[PDB]
Amino acid sequence: SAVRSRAEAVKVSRTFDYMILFTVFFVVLGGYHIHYMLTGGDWDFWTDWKDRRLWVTVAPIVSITFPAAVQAVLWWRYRIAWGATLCVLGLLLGEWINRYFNFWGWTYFPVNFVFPSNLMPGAIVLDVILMLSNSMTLTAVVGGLAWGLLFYPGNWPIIAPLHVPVEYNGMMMTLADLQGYHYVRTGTPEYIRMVEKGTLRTFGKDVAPVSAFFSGFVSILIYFLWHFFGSWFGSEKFV
Amino acid sequence: SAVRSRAEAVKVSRTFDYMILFTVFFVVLGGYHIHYMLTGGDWDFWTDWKDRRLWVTVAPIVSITFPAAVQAVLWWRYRIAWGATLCVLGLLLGEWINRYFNFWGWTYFPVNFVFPSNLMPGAIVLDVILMLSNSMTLTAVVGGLAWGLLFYPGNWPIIAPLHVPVEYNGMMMTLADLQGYHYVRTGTPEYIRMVEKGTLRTFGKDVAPVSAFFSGFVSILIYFLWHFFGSWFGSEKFV
Amino acid sequence: HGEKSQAAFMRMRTIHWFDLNWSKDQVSVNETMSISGKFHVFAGWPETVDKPEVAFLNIGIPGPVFIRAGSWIGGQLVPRSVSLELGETYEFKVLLKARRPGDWHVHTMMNVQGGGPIIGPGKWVTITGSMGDFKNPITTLTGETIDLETYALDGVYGWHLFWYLLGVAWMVYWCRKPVFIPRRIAVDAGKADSLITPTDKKVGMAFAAGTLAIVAVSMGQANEKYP
Amino acid sequence: KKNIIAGASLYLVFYAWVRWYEGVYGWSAGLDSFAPEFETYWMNFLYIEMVLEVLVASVLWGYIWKSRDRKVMSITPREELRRHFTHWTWLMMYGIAIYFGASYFTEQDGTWHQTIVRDTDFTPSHIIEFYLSYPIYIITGGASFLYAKTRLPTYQQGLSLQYLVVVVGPFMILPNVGLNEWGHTFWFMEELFVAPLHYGFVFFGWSALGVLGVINIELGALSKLLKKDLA
Amino acid sequence: KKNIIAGASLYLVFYAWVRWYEGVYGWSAGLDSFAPEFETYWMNFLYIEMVLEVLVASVLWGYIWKSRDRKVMSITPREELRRHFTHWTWLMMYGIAIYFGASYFTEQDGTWHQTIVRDTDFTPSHIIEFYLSYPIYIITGGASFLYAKTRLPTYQQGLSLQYLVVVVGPFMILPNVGLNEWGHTFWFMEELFVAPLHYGFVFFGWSALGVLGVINIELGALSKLLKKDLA
Amino acid sequence: KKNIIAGASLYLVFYAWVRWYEGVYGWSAGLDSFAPEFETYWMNFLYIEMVLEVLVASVLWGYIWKSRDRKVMSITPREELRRHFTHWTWLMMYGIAIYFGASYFTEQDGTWHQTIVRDTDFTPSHIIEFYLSYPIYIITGGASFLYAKTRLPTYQQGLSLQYLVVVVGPFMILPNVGLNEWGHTFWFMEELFVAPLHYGFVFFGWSALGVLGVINIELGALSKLLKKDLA
Ligand SMILES: CCCCCC(=O)OC[C@@H](COP(=O)([O-])OCC[N+](C)(C)C)OC(=O)CCCCC
Ligand SMILES: CCCCCC(=O)OC[C@@H](COP(=O)([O-])OCC[N+](C)(C)C)OC(=O)CCCCC
Ligand SMILES: CCCCCC(=O)OC[C@H](COP(=O)(O)OCC[N+](C)(C)C)OC(=O)CCCCC
Ligand SMILES: CCCCCC(=O)OC[C@H](COP(=O)(O)OCC[N+](C)(C)C)OC(=O)CCCCC
Ligand SMILES: CCCCCC(=O)OC[C@H](COP(=O)(O)OCC[N+](C)(C)C)OC(=O)CCCCC
Ligand SMILES: CCCCCC(=O)OC[C@H](COP(=O)(O)OCC[N+](C)(C)C)OC(=O)CCCCC
Ligand SMILES: CCCCCC(=O)OC[C@H](COP(=O)(O)OCC[N+](C)(C)C)OC(=O)CCCCC
Ligand SMILES: CCCCCC(=O)OC[C@H](COP(=O)(O)OCC[N+](C)(C)C)OC(=O)CCCCC
Ligand SMILES: CCCCCC(=O)OC[C@H](COP(=O)(O)OCC[N+](C)(C)C)OC(=O)CCCCC
Ligand SMILES: CCCCCC(=O)OC[C@H](COP(=O)(O)OCC[N+](C)(C)C)OC(=O)CCCCC
Ligand SMILES: CCCCCC(=O)OC[C@H](COP(=O)(O)OCC[N+](C)(C)C)OC(=O)CCCCC
Ligand SMILES: CCCCCC(=O)OC[C@H](COP(=O)(O)OCC[N+](C)(C)C)OC(=O)CCCCC
Ligand SMILES: CCCCCC(=O)OC[C@H](COP(=O)(O)OCC[N+](C)(C)C)OC(=O)CCCCC
Ligand SMILES: CCCCCC(=O)OC[C@H](COP(=O)(O)OCC[N+](C)(C)C)OC(=O)CCCCC
Ligand SMILES: CCCCCCCCCC
Ligand SMILES: CCCCCCCCCC
Ligand SMILES: CCCCCCCCCC
Ligand SMILES: CCCCCCCCCC
Ligand SMILES: CCCCCCCCCC
Ligand SMILES: [Cu+2]
Ligand SMILES: [Cu+2]
Ligand SMILES: [Cu+2]
Ligand SMILES: [Cu+2]
Repeated sequence: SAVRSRAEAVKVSRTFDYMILFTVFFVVLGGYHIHYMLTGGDWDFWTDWKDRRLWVTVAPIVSITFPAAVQAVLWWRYRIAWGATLCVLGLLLGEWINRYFNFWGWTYFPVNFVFPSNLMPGAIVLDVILMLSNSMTLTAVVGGLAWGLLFYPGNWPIIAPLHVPVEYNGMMMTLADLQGYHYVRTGTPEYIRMVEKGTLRTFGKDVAPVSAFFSGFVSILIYFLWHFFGSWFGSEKFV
Repeated sequence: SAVRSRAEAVKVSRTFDYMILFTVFFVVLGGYHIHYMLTGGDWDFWTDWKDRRLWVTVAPIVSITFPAAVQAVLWWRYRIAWGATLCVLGLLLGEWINRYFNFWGWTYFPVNFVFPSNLMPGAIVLDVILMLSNSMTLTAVVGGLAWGLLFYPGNWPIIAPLHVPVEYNGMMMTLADLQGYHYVRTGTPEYIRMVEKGTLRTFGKDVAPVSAFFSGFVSILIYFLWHFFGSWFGSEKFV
Repeated sequence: HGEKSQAAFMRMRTIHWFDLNWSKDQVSVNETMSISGKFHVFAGWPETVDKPEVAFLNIGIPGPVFIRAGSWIGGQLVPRSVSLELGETYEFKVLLKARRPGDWHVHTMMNVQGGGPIIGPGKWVTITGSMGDFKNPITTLTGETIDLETYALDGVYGWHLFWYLLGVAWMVYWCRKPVFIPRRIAVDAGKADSLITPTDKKVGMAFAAGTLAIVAVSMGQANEKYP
Repeated sequence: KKNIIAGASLYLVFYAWVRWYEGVYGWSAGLDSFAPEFETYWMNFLYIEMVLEVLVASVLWGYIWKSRDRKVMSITPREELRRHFTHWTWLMMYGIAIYFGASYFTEQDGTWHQTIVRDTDFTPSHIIEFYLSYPIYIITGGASFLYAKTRLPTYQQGLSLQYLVVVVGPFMILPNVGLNEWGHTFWFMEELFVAPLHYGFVFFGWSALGVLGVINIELGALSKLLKKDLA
Repeated sequence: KKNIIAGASLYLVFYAWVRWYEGVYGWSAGLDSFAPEFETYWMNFLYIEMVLEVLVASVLWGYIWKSRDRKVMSITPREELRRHFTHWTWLMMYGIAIYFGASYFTEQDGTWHQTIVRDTDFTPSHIIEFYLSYPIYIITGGASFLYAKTRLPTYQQGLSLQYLVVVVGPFMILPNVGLNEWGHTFWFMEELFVAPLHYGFVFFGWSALGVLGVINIELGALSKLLKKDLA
Repeated sequence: KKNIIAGASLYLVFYAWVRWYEGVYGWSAGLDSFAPEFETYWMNFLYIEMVLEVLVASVLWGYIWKSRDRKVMSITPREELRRHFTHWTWLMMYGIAIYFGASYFTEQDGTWHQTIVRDTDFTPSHIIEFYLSYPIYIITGGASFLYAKTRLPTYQQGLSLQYLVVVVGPFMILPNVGLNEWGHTFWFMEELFVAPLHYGFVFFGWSALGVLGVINIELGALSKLLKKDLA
């Protein structure tokens, strides 16, 4: 009406988009990273914590929170297909910057000891399952199961080389245990390590799959809850 | 309008009633039985678990849930006097079928060892207290106290014969303990038995009555909550 | 039977059963056999298995094909749970009474609270006869010798059948009246008083009074029949 | 407009077949996971039932193909009255299925857990409970829901909320089987009840109270199909 | 109406200064609370930063002095369109600040414990985390909020609720520093995650999702400032 | 329209009688449950008080017999103004009763528990607290509620919700006495406070905040009975 042309509005929209994307990316990055790194991230810090029972159970559960909340308005307000991908990209960028410039660059822990978990697969499948079927409950169920089940398979090719057994001074240890043993963590004694230790009610080899199915089932409810939580965060109410 | 006569509508109503009653009976039976058999039913399985403190405290509390919920629409929509009686009839039928055809017919536990708890008295008194006084809070309070207090008295004539003491190989045991000792439950060690064991703050004989009054008080709140829960289940909202 | 599915290291570093002796491998119904031996608690106990402060000497069988007529640890009857010390050796004995014909794998197990089942070696025992012959006689501190297999059964049946028939009669009182449709229309129109007539409410009192009455008389009669 | 497929409830014969197959081919021939006798009478059972259930669910759920203009509220108490009877036949089938799934075989598995079989790595009792009965009643409930959605006018207004609860609600115990077998492993408790690991699918029986809403709905468009003909 | 103070984000140079000051004056010169070297390079740091932050917050928050008649909704897409660009510049600054405060230095402090420094009575990666970065992003967020309140018409209607959450919400982690250092003392747990003591300011990152509401608002009065000029 | 039964608050003399009877007949004559001296001065007390309270509650609650056409809102500030004064006299009585029941004797029982008497199977201090004071204030609250219900026009519209809370709410501590004596037995904790067993009737003092609603109501129909006569 007083700008210049109708193509000027297209350029004004484009510039606004770049700003809005920047701010959302980084604010959600901050929030997501703090939530993750303070609910399920000790398993994320060290390779010798990436076990078959507690890692596979906790990582996806607490990880699916922000993707679902951000998706509750970046889909029914602007039909935005990404939003879980954006959450995960932010989380991974923050984690990698910290690992490389502080964990390694500051305290000198080797990078092959502190690399982050991989949450890209589940994110893409969740975004797609939502784009198609345009359903929150359908997405809840199916994408939650997928998120829960795609985690360990998505990470195995990365941590497999470190699970080769080794005999060290008479005891048997994996290369990941050997790493945890060599590189001293004065603040992280060995006994706090919450990893699978075997029980009388446990079976010989059934931890990884059972923990991925339990995690998927719980991710169903987590996505359900955080969908509504995010719908609330999208409120425009004034007080 | 296009059926036949006005008496044809009476027959159509009658047939519909028989169908609706069947489906409600069995669906509520399924739900109620699963809820019961997974919150308070180990005490229900074995006679040597029907003690004076935890049985009398847990059975009625968790048992009053479905009766109250079903009553929240089978009273203010159709003035249906039963509904707690129907819940309890379903629960008892399911439990007896299972005990007789699986516990006894399949694994051969004697029936006088695995018979179910009796919840018929409290159900009838609750239904009546609701029919008269047409009040949810009045019924809540009074019927909750009754439900909690009528349980142990309603069951005692059935389990009394099994509380006769016996001296077995030098130790004193009731016939119920002797049953639990003879008929091996490889999956149920003795130490998991959650029964009254006596304490320094316990009095010599005061468990049964105190546990029935505590149970009545808590049944008050349980009925209160599940009245609203059931009112929600009765919703006709569309999404 | 399910020992094959337990962690191999757990099976090797918990309890060791040795000097085992089965008194028979072919029993008839109402006959007894015994299982004796010793077991040694390993001091290098697994971390995830609670130390055996609370343990129960059990028998591994598919339901009560036998009945545990008795069980001793070091000479004392152990119908309750017991306590053990890491690194000790105990002598145990179990006495079984054949109840159901067939061929059963009888294992000696130790349930450890906070731990799980610790299953010893199993043996194939054959029971011959007819289950209809099983007798479980017992004499009480009043004596009064009874048969624990069927004692007090008629009472259970009678009481449960009575209460069930009482509850069925309550529903039947209201089932003859057309339900659902007329009742819906009634309250929808505003005739909430559909079938709650005075006579229908006085039937409720009778049931409620007849119930609260039977409970008290029954408590008294029980206290008088089993002092 | 009934008395046809209502009496054709083959649920009994089929379920009477497994209760027999259970007490005859799983008593001792299924006590040990072992390798031969078990994978012959119990693992093949599992695979066959999973594939058959998936395919039967994909097929039977084709009421969207038979769906069309469902303005039966404009029709008299003849065409729409006849559809409600079919809906309640579907609901009776669903009730039978829910009974057998959530009551009979669930407490049967409870019985089994007590006698011998420690859940460690498996059981043959919940090959029939978790992978046979639950999917069966899930299929029946989905069928009934879809029928109402595609054939009754009062349901053309967007997915009754309570109908979704007496449905997918009871579906959430199937994935709930992940909670147990994980709460039975590293969090175990050798009971049904104090173990909160089971409280997962205790929050499923409640959902089986959505038949308070379907009944309110089906007695609000049907009360207006009987009002005129009172006596 | 931008490309000015947006490129003048000195946050990098300033934060690039502390990451250097950290790795050069706090590695060993700040390992021991001791008395001389520590109170010289780390306690004076703390005091100076606290006073400077308080005064900068009191000063910079004077958009109430520049506030006036803000009926820019009656103006064309020129004056109000120009203000929205300034608001989003403020929001980009807030995003940078939130990143550096809640992500970079928080996980850097996570790195610090795992190495040596037990939190007992202090840490010098704490002057940089709880008393420098959090107040910085708090100041930036308050500035942005006040700007919108005093300069945009759509915000003259009483304190958008979600804007308060992407604001004071993230403020509640600062006082949350009382939970930790008390959950690290008499309730300690030498982790970041299982220790529920940290769940205090886990209930702060969530609040940093109020940028879903500010974005919905800022894309509802702005969608009506671009509708006519579609192509 | 007052200054009559307001000054006739015999609550003091009666309660001044028990505080004397307590310190004279329960100090050592009530230390042991024993059999003679206890069942003479404390068990007979209990029985008498229970029967008297039940009968006094059944009788005093007869404001439904004195109830009639209560359109006093159509009357001037004389008849209805006079009734509000009576209502507030009832409420002052209720306040005195609640003070003596929930504050004086409750903390007196707290004192008693500390000195000697382990709650095991009984105490003589909560013969006066649980079975004398609580029913007394319950009776007073019910009386006041019924009076308002049957005598004031503004209350003829269906059971004010908050009035039910400053009433039966505080009633739910009486049945709450089942929680304690069960949380004191098999779940005991020899305190008042950390023991969650007492949190039962901590969720009763809150309910004693329903006098925020009765006051709002009684200052909304009364504000319209004084508006015209301002100065
Ligand atoms: C859920 C209800 C249900 C019932 C059952 C349960 O819960 O259980 C019992 C108890 C608990 O247990 P434990 O083991 O976990 O703990 C210990 C013991 N005591 C006694 C000490 C506690 O609980 C009960 O009793 C119940 C109650 C409930 C709530 C109120
Ligand atoms: C939050 C989520 C997060 C993760 C982490 C946690 O929580 O942790 C782990 C576990 C627990 O721990 P504690 O130590 O505390 O406890 C003991 C152990 N147990 C195994 C026995 C339990 O948890 C898990 O796992 C998780 C789950 C969650 C809920 C469901
Ligand atoms: C996308 C399907 C890929 C399935 C891969 C797989 O079966 O992995 C099994 C692994 C179990 O590892 P384990 O039992 O030790 O046997 C595999 C041996 N390793 C670990 C050496 C590969 O645990 C999981 O990855 C759970 C994922 C379930 C997805 C349906
Ligand atoms: C713990 C999950 C609670 C989420 C409830 C929610 O979505 O909020 C509904 C309510 C307002 O409900 P209503 O007026 O119906 O407005 C619904 C629209 N939204 C979701 C934007 C508020 O908003 C609030 O007061 C915030 C909830 C507490 C913070 C977690
Ligand atoms: C712990 C989660 C907080 C959830 C906040 C919420 O749902 O409450 C909504 C409440 C609804 O009442 P409100 O709209 O404040 O009252 C009307 C305000 N006026 C009088 C200006 C119309 O407003 C506030 O909470 C105040 C703002 C809190 C900022 C963190
Ligand atoms: C309908 C009232 C019947 C009252 C029966 C009774 O007093 O039973 C007491 C019994 C306590 O048994 P105990 O103290 O051992 O003394 C009775 C002795 N026996 C158990 C052998 C009957 O525990 C209960 O049944 C609690 C029911 C309270 C209802 C108000
Ligand atoms: C944990 C108990 C919560 C019960 C609350 C309830 O009755 O629901 C009210 C609300 C809708 O409130 P409103 O729109 O006022 O409608 C009230 C009528 N009913 C009860 C039929 C929904 O319904 C729901 O969203 C379901 C509640 C969560 C599942 C336990
Ligand atoms: C864990 C308890 C779930 C309680 C469900 C609830 O109260 O949420 C109501 C919500 C209210 O929002 P809704 O009506 O779905 O949104 C409007 C839907 N349309 C766009 C078709 C009008 O609808 C749904 O939850 C979706 C169905 C869930 C099935 C288990
Ligand atoms: C597992 C069998 C349960 C029996 C279900 C039933 O009795 O419903 C009858 C209904 C028939 O209802 P009807 O009114 O004939 O169907 C609507 C009318 N049409 C299909 C012509 C639009 O069947 C179907 O809709 C498809 C059946 C496929 C599985 C056997
Ligand atoms: C959706 C469940 C997938 C079941 C796959 C299957 O047929 O089971 C084979 C395998 C089990 O193989 P394994 O135990 O190594 O050897 C099977 C042979 N027996 C029965 C003798 C143990 O199961 C798993 O992948 C783990 C259990 C499913 C997750 C709850
Ligand atoms: C920490 C620096 C962040 C940069 C903030 C920014 O770029 O916003 C520009 C804005 C200028 O926006 P503008 O539209 O000029 O202000 C509204 C127009 N006035 C002030 C004439 C009413 O600045 C102010 O409002 C005050 C700045 C004080 C700190 C440097
Ligand atoms: C708002 C926090 C106030 C910080 C005051 C300050 O400058 O710290 C000095 C003093 C600490 O003095 P102190 O440890 O006795 O001796 C300081 C000298 N060093 C650094 C060698 C221990 O701190 C306290 O009052 C306690 C910690 C603040 C609450 C979280
Ligand atoms: C425990 C004594 C508390 C004193 C109560 C009080 O002062 O209220 C006065 C009120 C008198 O109020 P008033 O306005 O006279 O009654 C309404 C007018 N009538 C009864 C004629 C319809 O008494 C009653 O209603 C009945 C008293 C019975 C117990 C002593
Ligand atoms: C509503 C409570 C009923 C109190 C009945 C009564 O008068 O107490 C006698 C009896 C207690 O009899 P007992 O302890 O066997 O012997 C009484 C004689 N002394 C006082 C010496 C222990 O109490 C009970 O039934 C149990 C306690 C009530 C439930 C909280
Ligand atoms: C309109 C939907 C109601 C608001 C969402 C509340 C959901 C809370 C329970 C998951
Ligand atoms: C109209 C009543 C409001 C809906 C019921 C909610 C009750 C929840 C707390 C018991
Ligand atoms: C360590 C166990 C923690 C369990 C969390 C709650 C489980 C909920 C089951 C649905
Ligand atoms: C004894 C520790 C109890 C902690 C209560 C819950 C803390 C909440 C943190 C916000
Ligand atoms: C084992 C103790 C569990 C107690 C449950 C909560 C009690 C609530 C009191 C009202
Ligand atoms: Cu075997
Ligand atoms: Cu099972
Ligand atoms: Cu720190
Ligand atoms: Cu006391």
